[PDB]
Amino acid sequence: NVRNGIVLNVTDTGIISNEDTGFVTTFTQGDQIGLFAVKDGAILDEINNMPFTFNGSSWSGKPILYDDRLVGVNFYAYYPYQSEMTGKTDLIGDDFFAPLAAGWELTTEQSDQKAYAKQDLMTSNATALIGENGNYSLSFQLTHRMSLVVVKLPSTRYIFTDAEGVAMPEETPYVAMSVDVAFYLDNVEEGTKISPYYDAKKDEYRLLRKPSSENQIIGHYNDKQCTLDTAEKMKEGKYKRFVVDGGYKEVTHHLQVGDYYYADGSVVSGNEAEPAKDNCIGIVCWVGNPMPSVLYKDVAGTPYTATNDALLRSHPNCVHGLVMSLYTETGKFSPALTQSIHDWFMTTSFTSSYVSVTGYYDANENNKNKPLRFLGYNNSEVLDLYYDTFKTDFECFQYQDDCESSFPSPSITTGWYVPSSGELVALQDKDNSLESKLNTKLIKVSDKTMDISATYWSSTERNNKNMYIVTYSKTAGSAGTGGVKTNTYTYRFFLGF
Amino acid sequence: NVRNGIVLNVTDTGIISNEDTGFVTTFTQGDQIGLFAVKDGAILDEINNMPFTFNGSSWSGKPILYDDRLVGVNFYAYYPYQSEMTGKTDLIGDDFFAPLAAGWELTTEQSDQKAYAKQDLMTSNATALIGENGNYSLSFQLTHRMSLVVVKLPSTRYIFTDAEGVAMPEETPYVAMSVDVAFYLDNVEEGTKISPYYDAKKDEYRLLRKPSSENQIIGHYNDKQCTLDTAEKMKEGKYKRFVVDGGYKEVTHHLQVGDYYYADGSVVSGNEAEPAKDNCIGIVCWVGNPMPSVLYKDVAGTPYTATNDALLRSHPNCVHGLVMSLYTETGKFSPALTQSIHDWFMTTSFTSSYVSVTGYYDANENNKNKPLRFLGYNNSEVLDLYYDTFKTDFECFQYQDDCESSFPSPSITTGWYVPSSGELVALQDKDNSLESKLNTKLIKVSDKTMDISATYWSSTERNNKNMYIVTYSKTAGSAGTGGVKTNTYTYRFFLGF
Ligand SMILES: [Cl-]
Ligand SMILES: [Cl-]
Ligand SMILES: [Cl-]
Ligand SMILES: [Cl-]
Ligand SMILES: [Cl-]
Ligand SMILES: [Cl-]
Ligand SMILES: [Cl-]
Ligand SMILES: [Cl-]
Repeated sequence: NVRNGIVLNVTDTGIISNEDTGFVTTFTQGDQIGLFAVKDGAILDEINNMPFTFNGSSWSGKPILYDDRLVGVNFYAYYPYQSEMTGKTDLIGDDFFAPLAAGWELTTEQSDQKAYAKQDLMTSNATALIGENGNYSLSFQLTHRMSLVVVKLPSTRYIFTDAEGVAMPEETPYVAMSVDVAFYLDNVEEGTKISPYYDAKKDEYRLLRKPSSENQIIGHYNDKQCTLDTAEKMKEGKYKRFVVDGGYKEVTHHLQVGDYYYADGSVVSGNEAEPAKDNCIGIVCWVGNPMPSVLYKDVAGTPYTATNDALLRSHPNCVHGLVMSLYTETGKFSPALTQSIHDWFMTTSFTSSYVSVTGYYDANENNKNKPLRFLGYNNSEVLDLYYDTFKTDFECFQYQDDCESSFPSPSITTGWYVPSSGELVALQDKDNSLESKLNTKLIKVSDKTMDISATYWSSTERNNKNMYIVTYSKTAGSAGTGGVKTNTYTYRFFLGF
Repeated sequence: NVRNGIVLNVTDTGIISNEDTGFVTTFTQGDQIGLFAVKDGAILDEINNMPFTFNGSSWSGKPILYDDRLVGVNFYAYYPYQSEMTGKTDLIGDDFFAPLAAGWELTTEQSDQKAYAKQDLMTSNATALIGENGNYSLSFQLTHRMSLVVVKLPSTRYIFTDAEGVAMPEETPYVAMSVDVAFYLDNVEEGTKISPYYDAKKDEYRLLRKPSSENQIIGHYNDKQCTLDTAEKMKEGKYKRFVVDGGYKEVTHHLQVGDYYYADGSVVSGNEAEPAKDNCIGIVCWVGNPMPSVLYKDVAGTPYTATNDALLRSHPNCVHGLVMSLYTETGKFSPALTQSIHDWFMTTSFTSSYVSVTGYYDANENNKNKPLRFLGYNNSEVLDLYYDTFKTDFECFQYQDDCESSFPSPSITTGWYVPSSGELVALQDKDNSLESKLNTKLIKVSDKTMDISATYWSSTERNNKNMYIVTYSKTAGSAGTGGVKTNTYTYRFFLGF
């Protein structure tokens, strides 16, 4: 920091409620401000739209050295810096940045941090230099020149419990959030669609608007609509929050196998006599934490640890259970390969961070134990790594895409995957849970049940030509090695939540 | 109230904690006290163990008229009045009732209000007459001379909920209380068994003991034991409360068909992998309020009202559901009758307060609707009224006794009864709930399941010779009229809770 060099500080006064701290900008590396110095009614040539960049810790630019000529000077700052400021300042009026604000062109494309930030105009009023004996600073207070729309759609936290009301352990709240969300300006049309900023942490949408604007914003979500009347609520530097149908709420639910699972992540009791078919994407088929490093923590030699647990790494919040798709089709899995996915995998740098898809040649578990483990999510990630290398369009990827297209998985889940042979075998028990707990629900929300006499694909590999395939009796599932990749068997997809 | 007649008031100072108000006696109609008047070191012949009886509002006896001779007189009172008080008072010592207390014989037979009250010795100290100008009163403060043991065994309130944790409506708390309760003095033997007073309102046992007594009291309950060391805790006019294994506690439970039901009224989730067989008496087979005036409140002509609802009248707290017995046997129901129970019933004064047992000749409901109603509890009470009149030992009463002997029903339930044909038909649905929800539980706690091909007795009468009998397919129950009372069919008992 140059001797006699003026230090720059920038503070956002924040966007406050039209009716707390409000929305205060903290700034980030790369943000730029412009600085002006006005002396005796004229901008100083040396400090005329001078840019300063935030590096994550402080504001840097060309040093401004203190001089006695800076006594009585009015300093002004604005964000975001504009290369062209000709005619954007006013020396006569009482608002130096009045033309910048008047001509500020705001669009409805604000869906990412950069698209929003570049439109969030902030300015200071006349600021004095503080200091003496070579230690000087400029500390600006910035105010937002636009207005802000905040939308809070309805959401539901589920506290999943056992039959005694004891909450199951989790990493973060499980929240069902609105789906098929679209916002429109004044009327619903493809050309009037607007793109607000989605705050995933607060679960709310934000949109900068010109002060005194009066448009209706139409929101579509789930299967309904709302009208957000912004007229008279668009004050400069202030926000209006629209809470739609109660906003956030919390419920408790005894999570059980057979419960109905929906596109927004909501769950309905499997005892429901008339379940809604709309947006139903599957049935809860297993309750508990399905991470292999949790399930198999006490297995001899600890073959599953946090280091090689892809599910724990990619979706640490999915500790409640598994869902089976209403989706079902018959088809091929992949072409017959020269080199198995297992054999390819063992030649890569991924052997410490993933588990092989093989049920048969695993280095840590024998061919009796490995096909019984819950590893479908792992297997999907290993198959994605294989795809990234060879770009072979396996038929299983097309069925996965089709399941996702017809029954979109919630963003809070793993997404759909072909279950491992272990996950499929666990669908059946000695009390015929497949027919009694699953098919009795499937028939209420779908025209297809899980045929107990059918053969099901797993994502567990036998060799270069075969997958493990699962069959059932009325008392057990059985993982067999005869699943020739080019044969036709039945698909059911799973997701973790 | 006689002019110049002294008014008597009696107040118990109460039994207080050895370590609130404590246990304060309020007195009841028929209670008697004895009164003494001591003048110049001698008992007055006119007021020597004079009895006074409480009538529910006031104390009455032979009137005591005020006289100047009563100035300076010491009055004493004790409870309960004894016809013989010779040598039971002390004029020399500072405690007038010291010999009464010293010779007081206390037994361990205190199981009813009268057996307890007759042993609860209470006395006053010297009391002065209050008043002037013909208005006088004697207001005694009585203190308990014995000590008191209070035992609080463990109990569990169940707040039964649906899958969303919403409490089901109820009239009073549902509480599982200890069973097979027995107390013994010093050691366990048939001859050392003691009978304390059971306070059903507070769910606790009380036993008067001599002050400074030191016996261990051994309590047996459920399948365990406790030792109550009374040594050093038996102070005159004070109680010691022993809280066994935490005493009263509250839990919440999602009540479902298939849940395991126990002898103490406790319920275990039907999802339990290893249910306890010990004290299991049945399976929850229906959830909800089973009172016919509630279930059928909207039926045309309102055939079921509070006036003719025997279940609501006798067990108003049984609004949670029904349980089916683990018990099952085959046998006859009754002899063939000349006059049906229905035909007998219609000639009685009970036709407005009960529903007929007939499924076929009901005056308000036709023969298609009447056999589908839940009326087994009603039917048991009508059959008891028939037994009270004719004293015929029907075989169904012997099977009921046998079920109760092997699987005792909790005191908070209806007790076991033969289900109506309507209750049996509701055990099966289109998703084969009989085999999937009931038999899968029965096989874990019993060696017998409900055979879907068997024929079951109901308590619904067809005519003088036949009962309705229920058969099942994999999709429905069917109530048939071919149940000749002297034929052999299968019994399953139900209870309401
Ligand atoms: Cl920010
Ligand atoms: Cl909210
Ligand atoms: Cl089979
Ligand atoms: Cl297997
Ligand atoms: Cl009392
Ligand atoms: Cl307690
Ligand atoms: Cl059938
Ligand atoms: Cl029928």
